[PDB]
Amino acid sequence: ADIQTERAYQKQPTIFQNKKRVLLGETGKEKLPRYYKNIGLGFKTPKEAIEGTYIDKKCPFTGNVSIRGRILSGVVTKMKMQRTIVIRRDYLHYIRKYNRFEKRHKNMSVHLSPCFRDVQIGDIVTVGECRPLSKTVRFNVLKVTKAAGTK
Amino acid sequence: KNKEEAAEYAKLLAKRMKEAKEKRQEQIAK
Amino acid sequence: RISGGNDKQGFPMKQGVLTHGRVRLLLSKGHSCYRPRRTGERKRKSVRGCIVDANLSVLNLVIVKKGEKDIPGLTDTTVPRRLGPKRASRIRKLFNLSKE
Amino acid sequence: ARGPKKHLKRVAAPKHWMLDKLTGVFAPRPSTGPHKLRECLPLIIFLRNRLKYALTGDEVKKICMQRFIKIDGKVRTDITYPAGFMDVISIDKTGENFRLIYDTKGRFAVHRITPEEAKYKLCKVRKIFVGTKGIPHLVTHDARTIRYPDPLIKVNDTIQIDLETGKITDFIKFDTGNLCMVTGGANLGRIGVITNRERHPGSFDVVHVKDANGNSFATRLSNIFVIGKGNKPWISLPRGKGIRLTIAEERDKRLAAKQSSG
Amino acid sequence: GISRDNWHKRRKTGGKRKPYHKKRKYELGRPAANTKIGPRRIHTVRVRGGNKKYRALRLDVGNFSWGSECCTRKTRIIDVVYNASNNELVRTKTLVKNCIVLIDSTPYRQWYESHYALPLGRKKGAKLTPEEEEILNKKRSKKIQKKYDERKKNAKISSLLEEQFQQGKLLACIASRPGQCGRADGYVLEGKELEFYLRKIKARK
RNA sequence: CUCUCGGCCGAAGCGUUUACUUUGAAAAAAUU
RNA sequence: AAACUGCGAAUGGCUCAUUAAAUCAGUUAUGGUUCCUUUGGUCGCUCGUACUUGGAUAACUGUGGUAAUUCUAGAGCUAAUACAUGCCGACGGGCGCUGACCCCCUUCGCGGGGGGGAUGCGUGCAUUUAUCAGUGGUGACUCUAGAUAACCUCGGGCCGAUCGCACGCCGGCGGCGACGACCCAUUCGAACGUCUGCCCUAUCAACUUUCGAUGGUAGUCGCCGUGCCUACCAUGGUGACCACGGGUGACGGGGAAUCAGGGUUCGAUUCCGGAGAGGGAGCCUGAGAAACGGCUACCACAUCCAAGGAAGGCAGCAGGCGCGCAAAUUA
Repeated sequence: ADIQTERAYQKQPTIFQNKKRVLLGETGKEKLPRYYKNIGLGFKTPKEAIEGTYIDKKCPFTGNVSIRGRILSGVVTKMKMQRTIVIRRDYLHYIRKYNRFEKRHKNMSVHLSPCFRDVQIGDIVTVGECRPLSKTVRFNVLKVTKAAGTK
Repeated sequence: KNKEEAAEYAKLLAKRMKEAKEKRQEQIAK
Repeated sequence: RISGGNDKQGFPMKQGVLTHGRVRLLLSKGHSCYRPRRTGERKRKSVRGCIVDANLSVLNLVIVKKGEKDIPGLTDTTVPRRLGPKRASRIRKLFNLSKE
Repeated sequence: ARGPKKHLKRVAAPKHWMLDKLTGVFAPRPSTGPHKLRECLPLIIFLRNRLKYALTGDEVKKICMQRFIKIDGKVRTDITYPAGFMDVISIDKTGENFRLIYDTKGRFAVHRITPEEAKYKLCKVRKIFVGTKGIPHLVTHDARTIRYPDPLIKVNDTIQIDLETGKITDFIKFDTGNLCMVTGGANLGRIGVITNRERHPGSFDVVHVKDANGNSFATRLSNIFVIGKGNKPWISLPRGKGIRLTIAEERDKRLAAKQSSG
Repeated sequence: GISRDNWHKRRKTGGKRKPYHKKRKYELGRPAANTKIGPRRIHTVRVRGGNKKYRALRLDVGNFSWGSECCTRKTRIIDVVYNASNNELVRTKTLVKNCIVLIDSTPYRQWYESHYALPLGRKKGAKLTPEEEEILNKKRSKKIQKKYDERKKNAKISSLLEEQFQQGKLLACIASRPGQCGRADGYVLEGKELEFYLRKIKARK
């Protein structure tokens, strides 16, 4: 069913899947109600989260996290983990003895919700700070924009 | 004191709801 | 009945330890043979087992039922004057009093 | 540390207490109470350093535990009891009443008030919540919880409250054009009318305030205490009226006062 | 003792880090509560702040819910059949959170017959004690028989719940966490969750 | 720089994103 | 006086060994947690011997043991805001399910439409689970409040068998306080996270990953977020923008010397944060400690002895020895 790929039954804790309904409603349509919310800072909840079917407890829009604290950006560099990506933040650090700059970088592991598809290497991602979700992830993807050179 | 304070809050809530609803029909009737 | 005693080095007896020699127990509040200097502390102390044996100094023993003839320095002495009870309930219980 | 602290070093004390360096190594260390440690004036500093009835802390204790000092109408014998903004201090033996409000330099002024003004105080509303069985509560800036407030009273509004009973008697909204006093930050002690509140979601709001002399200054929303409705304060103000003079006009005023007398 | 600090583990680069302080009492871990089926034996624990944790070591009774119709009853745990974490905990019959349990179904059948007045989990022979014809086949009034008619208009439940009542023991999920609560509360499995757990149980064999 | 709803204005998309510069808030004392 | 009970002894003082994104500084977060105390709220909101409950135990009396200790044993008493047990009352009822009967209208009637109700069950604030709807709030809640079905731990959650002072009204009604108290808020914090920032070294170029390394799902433990740990999976995570390793005559800052400016050197040291109490490790009590002027081991030292045993921790104030070029009075 492309949903129950685990050894426990995956469901959204807030929605109830065992409502007692009539035969006409049974023959009408078999669509579950879906829990979603807004990451309310001028961030639009995507349609793939509202109309989707996936289950992710660490998703900003459908899971159990809240976005509070910093909001940063990065470029996607690696996408080889399961529901998390590794992004890169480049910056310039000012050495004031020389009055010059050196280029520095920080690698950041962020949680990518399944509602963001067609995320490529090099696309600009906007992440927001949440509570600790694993040992090394603290930020959660909220927006994706493509690279300006790509059509 | 519990029953007294409940009484004044009931009266004040009644007046506040009345003023709010009166403003609502006064604004919506345009 | 053998109310206790203590051995050649003065270490007392604990009731629950069933041996002839001495054992080091980690005693705390409420145990006998220890008095804590501080709330919550426990001390490792030596104590003799509860079995009576020859390797010992004194047995503390209590007469529980009197014989037929008296001991001259133990049983023939009259009862001494002692403190009366303090609670009004126990005054009533000692004297069989009513609600009025 | 292994637990909470009980000592305050004198150089680490709040600077507006105006303690000196050589009297001791310790400062009076305010008790826990309705005010923060950094935003209060303890009773020993008031009765000894400012008001000078006492010469030592032992004399402060002798004054306080003869049951002479009321704070907000309640007798306090804790010598380090944290008194703070808008708190009314009453000494019935000498017939004196005070409010702890700020100078233009950010220090608690010795502000004497009328005994009818000592009947009430103002509080800034810090939270509104509904508790069990649908009962609305507000929490003020001085740790007061009042049940059943007016439904119009919101957070950042100011309640005018009666110290005899503790109930809500009047209130003032947060609105552009109301009079306010600044209780934190670099503009501590200044008074003016609110002219613009800009909102930053997920962050601190910034309120713009205009002085009675036309000077304008901004603060955070946490630092604003609304005092009077529109233009007239609902409490007595100190000798300066919230007007921060610069160092030049303060020198000029000092020289004119020295010239006029002497 | 057991320490659940983060500084004993390696860094994100994989290098090892030196501790700058020894183990603190706010970083402690306690031995696990392997709650099992048996008569009630629970131990209270003093925890951080002087508060209380209840550590259940042997539990046999909880309360469980039909959520389709919002009815819960206090009933008995019978057996453990599935655990998504470890099958060794099924073999040891350990009660944890989200372990699949089968429980006694008598109060639920009792409420269903006292409410909807239809037989539940009954054989074709249908031999009943006279209390059951008193409950199922009482004498009622016009308004009451009418209200019962619109009550049995929709009193049809799933065939899988029927099959489990035919068997006599209901499947449920323990939703409370029992080593911290001293309770093994939960909810009766229904719907797609029920078919999931049935096919996973069958796929174990 | 503009489009909608509410009293010439307020909300909204910003205008490619920056680097740079300035302002405002906020920022223990002691020491200087 | 003593002794029981309560509180404090987790502050202060010392030192700088450790420790190199660690500590610490500035900035943010707890919408992811605990919090003695103060301050405010709540404390007849529960429908179910009290004009007062029970057993001890110190201090005291008396008999003792050991070379030895702030060691204690037996016997005779006697208290509580210690330890326990446990009501009355407010109390008349209300509300939600079950529901024997009764009443009215229409219909020729059947049938349909609407009310009153005896009887049982449950009930208040916390706990735990499931479900439903949408007072007050946020930038955003799975927030707060509401309703239903129940649960509520014997190692047990609240609903006062407590103490002083002035005494007064019509046996009943009372004013100040003190002490306790579940919960909520506040105060003082703490503890985990965010962003940015540190010296030398390539004669350290690949490291982490069986023994958790990086991520997912379910749980365990934890005050809570989390590979914190466990099970099953995926093979990931970091690195010439210098990882990993090593060193430092490295606690970090505020700060100090110099000074046209940039810089250079110093910051063990009185303020702030951290760490430690000979080295390690593990606990108890408590709101708070992995506490050392607490306890329990081992390691290294080491004190007394009747040889059986007992006690130890000056990087507190003085003082001593040692070390040294190097530092004060047992006031």
